[PDB]
Amino acid sequence: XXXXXXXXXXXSSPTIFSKEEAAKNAEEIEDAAFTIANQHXXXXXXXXXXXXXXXX
Amino acid sequence: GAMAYAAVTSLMRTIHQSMELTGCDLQPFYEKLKSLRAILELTILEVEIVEVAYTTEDMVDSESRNVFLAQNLEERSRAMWEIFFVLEQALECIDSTVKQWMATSDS
Repeated sequence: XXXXXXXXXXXSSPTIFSKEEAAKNAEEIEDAAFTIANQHXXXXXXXXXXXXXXXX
Repeated sequence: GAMAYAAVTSLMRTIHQSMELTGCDLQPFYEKLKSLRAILELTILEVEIVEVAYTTEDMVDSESRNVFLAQNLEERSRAMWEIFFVLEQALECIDSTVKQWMATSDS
């Protein structure tokens, strides 16, 4: 459920790449994953939490 | 700029097809894309935009197919989420590349 998404997110880079709740959630975990990768499993499950928190 | 224009146009069209099929609210992505394309109207950057856009197209097509095949609420939501996430990632990349494109367009 949220665990699955946590595992997909769990899966340094300059070459990387009801409805409103889902969209917003996705947007947030996106932006976070992107800041972390932009620093170029750490803070992966950490990212889903705030994202889940922000959209609910 | 022609390759990028064509690719972004195709992505816009793909997003609308996904909207028609899934009912998802993807119009903000569409508008942001249209606006960025408007800005475009360096070859390395164009390669970046083209491949990113086409890849995103493939993913949106695939996940929309997953929405069509959805047998339940979980499968449906996971697929929608996947569409949203890929479109935001793609838009971040294209926005970044287009801004760099502008910087290069100056000097």
